[PDB]
Amino acid sequence: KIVNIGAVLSTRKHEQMFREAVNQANKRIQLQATSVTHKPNAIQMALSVCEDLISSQVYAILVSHTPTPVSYTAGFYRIPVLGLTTRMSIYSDKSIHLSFLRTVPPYSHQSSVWFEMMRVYNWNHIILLVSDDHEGRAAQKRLETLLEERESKYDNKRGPKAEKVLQFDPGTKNVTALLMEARELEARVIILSASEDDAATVYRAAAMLDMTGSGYVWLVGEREISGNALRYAPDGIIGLQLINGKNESAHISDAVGVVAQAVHELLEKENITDPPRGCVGNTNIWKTGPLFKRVLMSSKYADGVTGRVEFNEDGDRKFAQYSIMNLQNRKLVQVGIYNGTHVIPNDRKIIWPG
Amino acid sequence: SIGIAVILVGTSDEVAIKDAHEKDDFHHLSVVPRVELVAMNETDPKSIITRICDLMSDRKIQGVVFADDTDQEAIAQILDFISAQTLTPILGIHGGSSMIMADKDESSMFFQFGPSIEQQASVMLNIMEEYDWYIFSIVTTYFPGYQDFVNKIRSTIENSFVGWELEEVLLLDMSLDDGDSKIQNQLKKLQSPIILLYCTKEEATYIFEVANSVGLTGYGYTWIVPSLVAGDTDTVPSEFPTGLISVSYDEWDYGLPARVRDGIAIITTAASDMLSEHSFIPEPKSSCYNTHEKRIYQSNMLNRYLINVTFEGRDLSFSEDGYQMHPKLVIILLNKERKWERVGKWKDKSLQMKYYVWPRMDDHLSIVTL
Amino acid sequence: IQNQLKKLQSPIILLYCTKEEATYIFEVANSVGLTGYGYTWIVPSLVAG
Amino acid sequence: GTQERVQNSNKKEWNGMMGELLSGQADMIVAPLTINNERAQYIEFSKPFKY
Ligand SMILES: *[C@@H]1O[C@H](CO)[C@@H](O)[C@H](O)[C@H]1NC(C)=O
Repeated sequence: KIVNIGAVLSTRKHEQMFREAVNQANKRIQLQATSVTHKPNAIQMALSVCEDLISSQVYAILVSHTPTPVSYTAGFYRIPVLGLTTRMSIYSDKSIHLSFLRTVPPYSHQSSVWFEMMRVYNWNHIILLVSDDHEGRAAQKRLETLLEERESKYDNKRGPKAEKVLQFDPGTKNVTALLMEARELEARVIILSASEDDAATVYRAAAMLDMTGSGYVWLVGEREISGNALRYAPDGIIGLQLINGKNESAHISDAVGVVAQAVHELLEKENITDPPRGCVGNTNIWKTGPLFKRVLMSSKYADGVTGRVEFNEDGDRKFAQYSIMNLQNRKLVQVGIYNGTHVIPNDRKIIWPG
Repeated sequence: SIGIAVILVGTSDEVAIKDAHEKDDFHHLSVVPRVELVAMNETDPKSIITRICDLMSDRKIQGVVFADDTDQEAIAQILDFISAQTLTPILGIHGGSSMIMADKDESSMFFQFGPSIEQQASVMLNIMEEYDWYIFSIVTTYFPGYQDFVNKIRSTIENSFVGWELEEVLLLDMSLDDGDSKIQNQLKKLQSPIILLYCTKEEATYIFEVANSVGLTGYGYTWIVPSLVAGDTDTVPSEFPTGLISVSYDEWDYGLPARVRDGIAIITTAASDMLSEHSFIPEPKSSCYNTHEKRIYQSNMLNRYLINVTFEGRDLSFSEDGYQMHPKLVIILLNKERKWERVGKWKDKSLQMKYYVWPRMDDHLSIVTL
Repeated sequence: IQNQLKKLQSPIILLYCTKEEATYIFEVANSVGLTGYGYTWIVPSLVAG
Repeated sequence: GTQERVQNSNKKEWNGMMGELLSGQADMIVAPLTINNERAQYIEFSKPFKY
């Protein structure tokens, strides 16, 4: 009885790191490695994985760049998954994927950079914008979920305001009127977290009517400060990015390490039946699939390359790090953020719009 | 070109044979349904897609009807995934592939049978009203949905001139094993007659086992629960007390034949309207996965004309999101026989109960006037 | 007992018990949570003694 | 200003004047405007500029 593990998609530059990690275990329960490359027209990509990975009685699955029905399939049989490099928050749910256990912050949870970039300068007035899709709808729900706090339990303390939000479609058409409802208001702190192709269109339509001058203060999210954003935006913005980001291998080590760190805590339950071997012809459930998925919610080792791996209640990465960006004429300055939880300054030339 | 099928998969109800040809008014839909009624054995996701796609590429079915008999709460999403890049209207019917699934992609066309939690909550309010006691505290767990559950009350507890009230909207947290001193202490602060709930069976038995240790399960209060505790409708974990009311519907109303007749009627009435409003019909695509050249093609928008359609009779209208517009549910009182009765029915904002006055499980009397 | 006395409302409560009996009844009270601020039990010497 | 449950949806909505403010249209209401218990919930009033 040797335990196995396998990748999913284009991790071709990593086929040796997993094996080196596997060797790095019994010298730190026989272990191996396998992999496959994804293919277009994902319909067969769903089927093409079972008789190769769910055949060998797998114990985990590792994906990369829209993760396939590996989100769905491994849920059947209840195979715990620890994916990566995927962002769209739809996987936040606990009832659309039985064990999706991500290792990033999902683009919603980047709320608290804002609420920690505003409650240090004593501002209290805002506006907001989101576009008709689930991700921001969560981000909207996220932001309106936190601002209830900071209330008076210390002995008559007060907090900020949550002025009239807006809504709009993915926006093939003009946005003026919607914006026209916002101009005459009495605030400037604007947020807008939709997407690259959305941000470009909205800036392209917003620079026409001069609501985009001085006094305004923008705190924009990740996928709106890149792509076509640099082709149409006027500067002053405060963009966000992660300290590892779109990378290759700074993280498979963390994956396999969290995997291996629990195997000693598993083998003392006298109920260590495996998941079945062979995708075709299975109708039961490995009665320790959700259990093996849940006990990973307590893996505590900081020795990762990007150390301190620890998953939130939703099982996504917690206590991450970001990069407080900024756009000048064409430059992109940086200051370091949170030290994990606080705020720390770094000498640079902060300008405001105008 | 549009094939139509019925695919019962692995149960004890191979009954759909002698009944699918009493719908002979579909020549008014000007299309003949290629009614292939395959019936597969027990099927696994590999085999699931195997059979489904083999048929969709040979029997070439441009609208299907599923059924199953199991507590597998994920199968429907697999078809949703199939329906996405294949563009297939699909109607999961029996318990299982028709269970409540909240958020799917925006491009597919896969629908279902059963009530979304919005209706499954509004009927709760109509129950409370009809018998003249007005809403009291809510109790909740972190299971997904609540951020869309409490809103449906707090947008109907208000837009009604009647005298609603409210109590402490609690919010627990369970899977911490060190905070057992922080759940009993959270549920020891309720003094109201009626109490909702929204959780899953694992947390359900746990709360009731700890609630019974708080003073809220015996005589005087009447816990009510939506359909998620309405699962395997034969269980009585000892911590459950009597009187527990709910709402659901599994089989007592419509049998599989008319149910699958319901489905064939739906799909064929759809095949009527668009193909009678116009004269353009979908195309026989080559394959579902191994095209390798037919991943790039055009798409059509029939998935709009399946909203306002009936059975030449009762309203079988459908949403754009997907659930039965005016669904047919029941109401069940957990008897002291450890079974589940039938003490109501709902249709177009109505309530009719086998009881006039609610019974007990005598400070209540009955006096006569003139 | 755990549910027999949960309809008490009056901001005062008397009592008559003994030490271990008292401790049990008080743990029950906490498990129902009806001994916070406002209720003021009043017990004779057999608990003081 | 009253609370008329307009048809086609049994939902409360203020009407005319006392609703022209809460709808963000108006900014301030100087009038013979009365002081009941109903309106005092949503909008805040001055002191009594008469009796
Ligand atoms: C982060 O900064 C805070 C500021 O007080 C301080 O505690 C420490 O320098 C850093 N670490 C933590 C854990 O706060």
